[PDB]
Formats: sequence, structure tokens, C-alpha cells
Amino acid sequence: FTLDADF
Amino acid sequence: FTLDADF
Amino acid sequence: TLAARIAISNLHKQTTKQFSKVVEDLYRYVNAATGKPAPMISDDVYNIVMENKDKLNSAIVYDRDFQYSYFGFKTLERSYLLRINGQVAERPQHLIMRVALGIHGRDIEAALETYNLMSLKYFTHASPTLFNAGTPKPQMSSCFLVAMKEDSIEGIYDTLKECALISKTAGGIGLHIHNIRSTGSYIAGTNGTSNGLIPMIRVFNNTARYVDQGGNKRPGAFALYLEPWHADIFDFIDIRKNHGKEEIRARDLFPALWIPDLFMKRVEENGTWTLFSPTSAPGLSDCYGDEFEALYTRYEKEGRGKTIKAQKLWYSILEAQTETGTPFVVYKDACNRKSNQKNLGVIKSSNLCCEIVEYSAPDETAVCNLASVALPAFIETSEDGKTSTYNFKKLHEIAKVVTRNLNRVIDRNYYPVEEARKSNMRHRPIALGVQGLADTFMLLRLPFDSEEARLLNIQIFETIYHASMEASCELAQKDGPYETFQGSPASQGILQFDMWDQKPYGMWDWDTLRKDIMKHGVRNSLTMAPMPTASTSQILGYNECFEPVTSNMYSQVVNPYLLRDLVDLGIWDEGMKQYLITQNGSIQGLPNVPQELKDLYKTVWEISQKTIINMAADRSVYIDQSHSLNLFLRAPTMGKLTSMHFYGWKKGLKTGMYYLRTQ
Amino acid sequence: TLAARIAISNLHKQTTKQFSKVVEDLYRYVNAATGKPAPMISDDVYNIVMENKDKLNSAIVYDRDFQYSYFGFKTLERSYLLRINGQVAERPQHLIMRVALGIHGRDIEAALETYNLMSLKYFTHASPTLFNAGTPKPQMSSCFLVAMKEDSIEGIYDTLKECALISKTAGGIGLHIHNIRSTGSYIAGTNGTSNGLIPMIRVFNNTARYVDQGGNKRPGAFALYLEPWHADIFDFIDIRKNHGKEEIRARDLFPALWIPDLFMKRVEENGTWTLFSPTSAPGLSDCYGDEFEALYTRYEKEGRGKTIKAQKLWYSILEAQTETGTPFVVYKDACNRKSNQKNLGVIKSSNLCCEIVEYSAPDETAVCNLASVALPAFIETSEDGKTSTYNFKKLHEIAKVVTRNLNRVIDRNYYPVEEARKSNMRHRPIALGVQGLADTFMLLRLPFDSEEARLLNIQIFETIYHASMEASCELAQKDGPYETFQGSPASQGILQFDMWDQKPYGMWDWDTLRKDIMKHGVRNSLTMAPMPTASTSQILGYNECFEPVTSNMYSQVVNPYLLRDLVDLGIWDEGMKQYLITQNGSIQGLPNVPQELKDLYKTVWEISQKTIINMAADRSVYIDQSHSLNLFLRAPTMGKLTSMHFYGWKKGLKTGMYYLRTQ
Repeated sequence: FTLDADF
Repeated sequence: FTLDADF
Repeated sequence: TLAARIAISNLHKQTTKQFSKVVEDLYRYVNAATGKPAPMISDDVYNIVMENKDKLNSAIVYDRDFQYSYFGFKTLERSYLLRINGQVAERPQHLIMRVALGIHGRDIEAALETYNLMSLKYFTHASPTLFNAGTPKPQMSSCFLVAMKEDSIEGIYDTLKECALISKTAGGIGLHIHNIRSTGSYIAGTNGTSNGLIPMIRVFNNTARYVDQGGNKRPGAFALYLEPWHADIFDFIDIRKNHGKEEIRARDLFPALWIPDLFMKRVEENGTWTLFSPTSAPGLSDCYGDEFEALYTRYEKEGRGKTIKAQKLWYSILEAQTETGTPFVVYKDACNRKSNQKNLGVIKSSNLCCEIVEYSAPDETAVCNLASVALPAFIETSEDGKTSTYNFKKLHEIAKVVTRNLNRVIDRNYYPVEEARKSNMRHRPIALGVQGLADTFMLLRLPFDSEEARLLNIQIFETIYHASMEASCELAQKDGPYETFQGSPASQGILQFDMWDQKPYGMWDWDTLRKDIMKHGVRNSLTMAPMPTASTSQILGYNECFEPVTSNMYSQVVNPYLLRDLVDLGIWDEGMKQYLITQNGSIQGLPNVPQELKDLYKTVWEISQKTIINMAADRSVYIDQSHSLNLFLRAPTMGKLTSMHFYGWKKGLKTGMYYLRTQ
Repeated sequence: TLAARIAISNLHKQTTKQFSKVVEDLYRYVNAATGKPAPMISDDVYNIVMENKDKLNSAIVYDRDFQYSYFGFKTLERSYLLRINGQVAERPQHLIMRVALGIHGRDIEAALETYNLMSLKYFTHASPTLFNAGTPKPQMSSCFLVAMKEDSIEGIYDTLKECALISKTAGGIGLHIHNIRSTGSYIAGTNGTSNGLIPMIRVFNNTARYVDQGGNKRPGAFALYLEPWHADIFDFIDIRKNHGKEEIRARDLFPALWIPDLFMKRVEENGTWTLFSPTSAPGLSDCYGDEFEALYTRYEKEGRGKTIKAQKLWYSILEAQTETGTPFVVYKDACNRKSNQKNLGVIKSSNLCCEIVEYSAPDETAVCNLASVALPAFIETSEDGKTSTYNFKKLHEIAKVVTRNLNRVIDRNYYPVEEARKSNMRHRPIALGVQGLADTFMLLRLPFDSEEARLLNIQIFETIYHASMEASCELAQKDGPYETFQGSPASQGILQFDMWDQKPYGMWDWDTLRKDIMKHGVRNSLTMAPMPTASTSQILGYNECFEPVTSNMYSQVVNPYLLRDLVDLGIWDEGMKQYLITQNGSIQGLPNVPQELKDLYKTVWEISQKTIINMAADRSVYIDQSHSLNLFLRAPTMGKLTSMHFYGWKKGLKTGMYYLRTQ
């Protein structure tokens, strides 16, 4: 679970 | 079409 | 078998014996999972039991619980006896005493008379009555006949609502849809047209399935009624067909044909038949006989529909019937010409099982509650030798009791929709039936197709019809005639056999009765509608209703009577069990069985459907409403079927055919 | 292409030119097949046209019919222009003049102002308005938000009825079902339990399909709204899933999540989440924010439901969204905290396209009528050189007109159900939107993700919001405030940006407006809800609403702006057509295209969804209701998606996600 990703 | 048959 | 007493004794060991205390528990019951207090007994019956518990507890003869068979009792346990957190709280006698109170309320005399006769197996009430009698929302009625309210989304969806409300409780549905416009029809305020009955049917199919929730026994199937001039007729009759596009079928609903005489003549004379949309040709379903034929022929002239070859439809109908057993056949003109309800208006359908013939409109949903008399229970030894007497006086008197019961039910019923209450409080129809005709013939040593069986059939139904009309006239002396009595055939002294232009058989005094009726009226607009009795007859251990046996075996249900005889001849052995299984349950063409046994244990596939049809014709003159005439064909042929239909049709049958059971 | 003028000129050759006469024909029309007189114009508009025909016929500039493209006009012909026995009676200008009258009635001034601006492509009204305006039963509204009436067969079936009535006319549905008990729940007076939402959903699926009749354009799809604490939540979100049992799916309805902030926190902090049946835990949908979290946590304490791992649900939601593009995501607390309708009660759903945020209850069905402004139409040359001005004064003034229109519609609308009329006459919500943001950025030579595009976006929505509130305040001076105005945020001088705790951008005078509003009220409780604009933008020749372009090609729809530039550089050839097809419509990574063109013609898969989300966040402070935020993922990953959701969620978005469009 990650809230810091390249989108 | 037949009305006279063995039933 | 001895497995019965094992299971029964074991139920006894897991259930309290004092009725008042089982009522207490049932009434005090609480849903442990939810903390909700969840009573299984009405207030008024609980009270009644409490105000009478001594008198009630000691009338119960718990021995009578053994008078059931293994398959019978398991039917009772599996679906009927009230349960508490997963297992059985009620004994058979409790169910019975509870049903008796639910019917009779404060009339403890009657309640005890009902308890006694039922527990001795003289009669039984329909399943919804066994389920719900004495319980908080006592929905006791089996039948609802619903008019499609209007050819509009509002009408359609109002009807669907109503049907969900009905199906949710007990109660099957006969729904007539003659007034719905067909595929291609114009819709105001749009350039699209109607996709006809089939899509609308799929809606009802879907709602039928939805209303079936958990612990299965909130059923209530749908039969749908259509006149064969409807433009969507060819799709309609294929509803249950095993193949074709799964968006044009509807596998949980039943097609029933509401056939005018005209259709049959056109077919016979190999003529034309015209399809209409109700929009392009209004009123067809609101007249019958001559009126309809005039009106129809005019629309035909005016070019209002599409003409085909009548025998095209006919052929298709036969193919659906062969492959699926449906559509059912009920003759619209026989039903209307010969109904004591004809002062109400044109009747537009029968019911789920094709036995009810009652008037319905958008504001009036016809209801019926049903019970059945156990015919074998009136068999008596003479001053012996004979043991070849039927006690028609006992039968007359039980029918009297059953009639009074079915009347109480009308008043003590909880109606699922206001249309049903309005209808039933107005006309008060009732429906008596029978089980064990086959047993009775057998016990009296009568072949089903004998002239004795033919005579006994007639006498039986004459006394039930007589008894019920008599009991009913008595009630009208106590409470007044039902609201719409004035103007009926019966007010004119026309009774059912009269309407078939027949003298009654005369074993009972019809003139005195007829005199009394014109004088005082009747409480009930209708009284008799012999019905399928599927599971009730199973509990009593008797053959379905008024039909011959289908087998002398089943899974290894061996005909008690057959078996007795085989033994009384020793010829019953071990290589004997061997034959009746290897042949589906027949005894004919066996090497060493007396001819007389062969003639007596004819299987329904071995009996002439002509015989069948005659007997239904014979009893029909004493049948107020109709009856669920299943037909059985050996090696079905399109011609056999055509003959069978026109034969019953010409015999003036109302219900020409229920299921077609085959090969 | 030149195929447009060919088709258009050929429509001209097959249609009468005098408007009054096409009205005559449309109004006099008769269904030849049925002999039914079948008018396509209302009485009141027919009359109006007759009482004004000279003035009306000569205002029409039939040249303006050419201002449409090939794909555009064919969209108009195929579905929009009124037909007579199979072929097109109306010209584009007729459709427009008819819509103009249907909106304005006797106000010929306004009608002419609307005709002019529309025909010049300044704005357009939603599809149902184009279909129905000026016609006999003018159902002009696009949106209905329906409350499930009650957790009972009556409520369910009453709701289903209502939805069929709505779907039948124009109009999509957002239906909230939070109050329906889940699988296994107790039902009084039976030992069966509920089979939950899925069976009940299949009923609605079925009715959705049924209500779609012939000549296809009686659609009106369903979106269904559920809070994620509902015990049936895991089945609910899989409705559109491509596999699994075909008796647990429902392929024509859309799942939309009505998500409390609490759900998102639980997920984030990797904590617990509890499922409840509404029965076991009442009121959850009738409070929000703090109230809800207190109430919820208590039910959690009291052991009323089933606790899982929050990220279990979360994971499932993401999988449904990946595979199907649904469920949609709308934040229940953002919607309620920031709604001018908060004096009405808790809002329980959005709509079919996730842009409407309006109050609904069993007796109140929220309605909205929509129109969209054509953003590119306000682009102007300066005192040239520039051609790099947006005319915000013209935009302000058109928005003013569109607002007055949408108000007329409220009054001249034919409501399909009484709940819809009661709702709309009370609060008078309105919904302005836009198309051509992408075009506009392009024409101004602004990359979608530039700081200029970011600024222009803000200014645009500030002037539309300002304009509409101003036009609306004017109406309240003419007719009084809408019935429930007193007590709203706006009555307190709290406007939408205030509710986001933000100073407005200040290109317009908000204090004077705010002063006027507190003084006089507003006619409309809400005014702005930018929407999908699917086919209307297609007719105008602009990109969908407020999103970037998805391609620079399509089938061979070649970006007019891209193309212009390629040519102005000669580099556009024949082996040029070759690249933009071989790559799905991108120009990046092409060898010989100026960087500036690359940056300008970024495809939405090439734009950062963070950028997207920021811009929606920026404009959202001026959005009364919400907007249909589609999200586009390149190579979707569960983590990418989680980040994207919490990002918009933390940004305070109301609609966190509409469709998830992928790969």
C-alpha cells in the first residue's frame, strides 16, 4: 500500500 | 389433422 | 415400514407434550441472533389457548401421530411443523390443534370437531392453511386471480407490485394479460413501438424469482392467461420451451390458454384465425360466446389484424404442449356460460392450477381457500361379507363441516392486498376437493374404468356438491347471503348441473335444497374446485386427488393394495420386487397375476384418456368452478392430442387440460 | 472535409425551408399505420409560432446549418432532428428555433436571443432539452436522484415503479440504496432471511432493460449509490465484473461509492472497517462528518456488525475499478460539508454521471436540467498580433443567458413523477457546464499542464460561477428567492469558495454580488455542475467538457489544430498520416516536430493525473455541485491508483473519480 507513486 | 384417433 | 414409528417416537422424545406449553414457547419465541421477539402464534389464539388450556390439552390423542407413514410424516416435519431455532417444536397433533383454533377462534366446540376429524384423517386443509393458521399474519388462501390493471407502465408496475405482495405470502397466481399491446404497437409521444408481452413477461419472471427468499417456502408460482387471438401468441406459448434465445423464454412462469369456442371451430373446419393487438381490437376479453363471435368477426372484416391459418397456431400449441407440458388449456366460454358468478362480469382467467373460475378486475383480486376430503375414509364393512359400502351420509356430513371451515377462513384471513379482501368479502367463494379417488376405487375393488367406478364418481361428487350447498344455505340463514347473491343463477334456482342441462343423479333431494336456496340464499357464491392436492395427499397417504395412480412403485413405494393381494396369493416373492421396478410400475403382461388384479391396478398410461375425460365430464356437472385435469399420453402423437382436446372441448369441459404428462 | 456541405445541402433539398410550415407539418402529423393523430409540437408552441410566424421565419439564418462538421451533423440527423414517417423533417435551425420557443414561450425577445446565440454555437442545452423542448410532453431534464423509499416490498416496488417512469422519458438515474438490509438479515413473520442487495439489483437491471423500447432513444441508465460500510459491499462493487456467476452481476447498472472520510482514514492508517446491515445499525446515511463518525464508532463498539481489515475492501475496490472502470468514487462528506443545500438534510447520492449533488428523500426526487457553454467561442484577436485574448465579458454574459434559460426550463418542464416536481419547484437547482476546454487551451497555444492553462481554468470558472449567481440573484428580484433559500449558506453570504476556505481569484466583484444575494436571495439553490457533454460537444465540434484530448486521431479524425500546425511547417505529408495511426494518436517522440507542439498536443495519458486533479481542485471552489472527473491511467498499478485517490480525496474533491479509463 503506497500513497507516494508517479501518477 | 385428425379428431378420430385411439387415445 | 417400521421406520415411521421410529421417527415419530423420536420426534416425541424431542418435543414437549403439553400443547398449551408448546403454544407458550412458540408465542414467546425470540430470535436469538437478533434479540427480536418473534412470535409464531397470534395474540388472539394464544389467549384462547390460555383461557381454555385444560380443555385443549386433554382432547389431544397423541396416538394419532402414528397414523402417518414415513414419507408422510417427513413431509410434515420437513415443511409443516413449526420450528424453534432450527428444530421442530410442534407435534402433528399440535399443528392440527393450532390449525383448528386458527380456523374457529372462540368456537371451541367447532375447533374440537375440526381437530378430531382432521386427526382421524377425514379431511385436511390446503398447505397455506397448515402453514399459517393460528400464526400472527394468518394468510390461509391458496389462490389469487389477478387482473393486469392497465396497458401502461403505471398499470404494469402496479400489477407487478401486487403480485410480489401476493407471492411473498403463500398463494399462487393466475394472471391475465389480454389487455397488453403486442410487439410493434404504437406508443403515444415516441417513435419507438412496443416490444410486446415477452419483455414484460421477463419482468414478472424476475420478480417471481426475487420474491423467493431463504428457508424455502415463500413460493407462489405464476400462471399467465392469454386468449389465442393475441398477436404475441406464438411467443407466449413457447415460454417454457427448453431451447431458443434465453431472452425470449421465461422458465418459471406457466402459459395457460384462455380459449374461445370460435378458436376451436376455426381449427376444426380448417379455416382462418386472426391475431389482434388489444389496442387495435378492444373488448375481446370483455365478452364471450355469441357477443364475442359477433365482435370478433367484425374486427376480422374491418381488417384490424393479421389473419393466419388457424391450424398453424394449433400445430404450434401442440408442439409446445408435447415438449413442455404446457400451455394449459381452459375454455373461456364453458367457464362463463356455466359460472354462478356471471352476474359480476366476464371472467378472464383461471388460476395457477386451472381449477378456480372466479371474477377478477383491477380493483378485485379473486381469492380462494381450499380443503380436500379424504375419500377412502368413508369406506365401510356392511353387515360384513361386503366391506363394499361407501358411507355417503358420513361424506355428506364431513363436507358440511369442511364448508363451514372454509367460510370461517374467509373471515379470519389476513389479506396480502386490498383487492383480495374486497373481492372475497363480496362473493365469498370456497373450494372443496378430494384426494384418494384411486385408493377408494381400489379398496372397493373397482377398476378405474369400470361402470361401478363411473357410478361411484358421480355419486361422490353429487353428495359433496349437495352437502356444501346445503351447509352454505344454512350459513346464509345465520348471516345473510353473500353480497352479490341477488341476480345469480343460484338465486334463480339454477344450480351447476342445470347449467349443463342435466338432471342430477338423484341420490339427494335437490328440490328442497333448491327451494331453501331461493328462499334464503347461500353464503358462498362458489363451493367446489377439486385441486392437485400434491403434498396434502402425501401427508394423508393417498393418491393425488381424482386421478388414477401413475405407478404401483416409486423409488420402492409399493402399492399397499397391490402388495396385500400379491401376498394373499403368495406369488409375491423376491424375484417379484424384481418386476415392478424393471417395468416402471405396471402389472399388466405379467405371467402369473389374475386378470382381475390387472384390471384393478391399471396405471394411468394404461387407462384410456377418453375414460378419464368422461369421468371429469360426469363429475363436472356438480363442480361449481373447475378441476385440474392432467392428461397422460403414452406415445404422444399430434393426432392423438388433437382428438383428446376436441373430445373434452365437445364434452363441454371448462378445463380441457392442465399439464400434459408424456411418454 | 467537404462531405459535410454535401450532406447538409442534401438535407436542405429534402426539407421545407419555411419554419412555420415545418411546425405545421410536425404538429398536424398523423400515424399512417394507425390513423392516430400524433402531434410532435405542443399546443402552446404551435400557437405561438402561428401568432408570430413572419417574425420567426425571417430570423432564421439557414446558412448557419453549415457551421457543423460531418460527424456533427450526422449526430444531429441520426438522433436529434424530428422525423416524419422515417425521414428528417427538421433542419438544424428548425430544431434550434423550436428548442428556443419551448424554452421561452411567449417571450419572443428571449427566444430570438437564444436562437441566435445557439445557432452561432455559443452554447447548447443537454440532449433531453434538444429532444423534447417544444414537443407535447416536454421532459427536458437530464438528471433524477432517487431515494429508495423504504426497506420493504412496497418501498422497493414503489421505487422501481418510479424509476421506470423516469427512465421511460429522458433522464438518467442516480439511485441510493443504503437503507436496504443485507444478505442474511431477519425478516419478520418468516424464518427465511434476506438475500440482500444483489437480487434486488437484478430486479432494477431487468426494469432498466425493459424500459428501453424501439427506435432507440428512450434510454436513461442507472447509477447506484452505496456507502462502503454496507454488509453487501463486496458484491455491490463487482456488478460490472466481466466474469463470475451471471446471477450475481448486473451489467447495465453502475456502482458508485458514497465514501465517508472515515473509510479513507481507516484505509490509510491500515486499520479496521466494519460492515453493518442498515437494520442492525440505523442512521448511518442520515449523518455525515463528525456526527457519523461518533455514531459509527459506537455501533462498532456495540458489536453491531462484522469487522474486517479496511485494506481488504480497498483492495477489492481497486480491482473492480481496474477491470471495469467502476465503481465511481464520490466523497459523501465533501458533498455535504460544502453544499448550499445543507439546510435540507443529508444528501445521500450523486447522479448517473457524478456531477449533481442534490438532496433527495422518498417524497423528493432531485432533478437537474443542464446546458454547457462552448468555451472556444470567446477567443478573440486583440488589436492583433495576439489573437491571444479570452473575452471574459462575453462569457460572463452568455452564462447569464444560459442561467435564465435553465430557469425557464424548470417552469416549462413536464415532470415524469410528482416527487420530481415537488423537489424542483422547491429548490430550483440548475447546472451549467462547459465543453471545449481542450480546444480553448490549444487555440490560445497553452499546454494543458502550463501555468497559463492553470490560470485560465480558474478565471473561466470564476466568471461562470459569478455570472450565474448574478443572473440568478436578478431573477430572485423579479420572482422571489426559491422556497428554501432562507437558512442556506448563501443566505448567510457563504458562497462556494468560502466553503473551501479560499479567497476567490478576484477577477469579479464578489462583495457586491454577495451583498445583493443576502439582500434579495437567489432563484436557484445551485447553478454549476460541469458534466460529460458526450454528444452535445460532438455536435458543436469540441472536445468533451473540461478534459484533455484522448487522441489527435480517431478512426481519421485529425486534430484541426495539430493539422494546421503540421502544415504551417510543411512537414505534414503522406508518410505523416502514417505515424499518428501507427501510434494511437500521440505526437511525442516523433523525430521532426517542434517541442512546443509536443507540449501543446499532449494526450491525456501523457498528462499527469496530478495535474488533472489540481485543476479540478482549482475549479471546484467555484463549482456549486460537482463535476464528472474521469481519470486516465497509463500502465495502471494498484499503488498508482491508491495515490491518485488519496490525492484527490485530500484535495477535498467531491467527486474523486468518475470512470477509470485505462491502459
